Amino acid sequence: LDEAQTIESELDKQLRAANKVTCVLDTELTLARAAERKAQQTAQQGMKEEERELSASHFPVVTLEQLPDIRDLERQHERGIQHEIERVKAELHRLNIELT
Amino acid sequence: LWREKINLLNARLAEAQTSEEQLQSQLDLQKKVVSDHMQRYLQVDSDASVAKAKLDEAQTIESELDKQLRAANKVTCVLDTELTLARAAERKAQQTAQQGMKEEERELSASHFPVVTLEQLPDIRDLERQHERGIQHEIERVKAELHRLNIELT
Repeated sequence: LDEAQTIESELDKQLRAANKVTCVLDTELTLARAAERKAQQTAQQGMKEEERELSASHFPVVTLEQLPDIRDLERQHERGIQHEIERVKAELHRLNIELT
Repeated sequence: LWREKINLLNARLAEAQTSEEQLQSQLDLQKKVVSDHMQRYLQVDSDASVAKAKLDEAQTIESELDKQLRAANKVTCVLDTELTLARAAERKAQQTAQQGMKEEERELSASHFPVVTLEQLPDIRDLERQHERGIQHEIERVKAELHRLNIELT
């Protein structure tokens, strides 16, 4: 019985190590699931296939390791599209000026 | 902000670890008490009857304490994970904060950039790049104006 109690202590220590692993991964997976459902909701807006391939152009393909970077990559690509939009606007108004 | 978070999580983690260690100490003492009351039950209103009663009570308390320890383990790990994230970010924050600045440059940057709360502390890393976007656009615009004035100079 004493030996069984010692083995119980050993098994308890092993179970506690497993518990630490489980809880760390639990925190990580809770955050991951929250963020994934957030992104899915933002993606539920839906794209036509034409729109999907149109967006596939000029947009970056970003991996999991760069997951923090895709957030600001969205906004930096938005800034680039802003540059292009406002530049063609700058040319377009001058085109209208010359048209008149 | 990382140092603040780190200190808070340090205190919380330390107290949780102390409580968990006390739980483990009680569990092991229950095991020792089981062994001792078993020996008393062997070698001694008699002492043996009291030893038997205390042995059963100690086993029940052992189960209670084991389950309490199992439950208490998780919170310590959550606190430790948060603290690890805070420390990992704090090292880079310290490194990037000390790069070098005049107090005048500190006034310049502080008066332009937001003060940050803890929830905005994760947001500060993304806010750096975001603010850099607009600052870059302004840099290029003022650069174009500078080139125009250079043409005027010529």
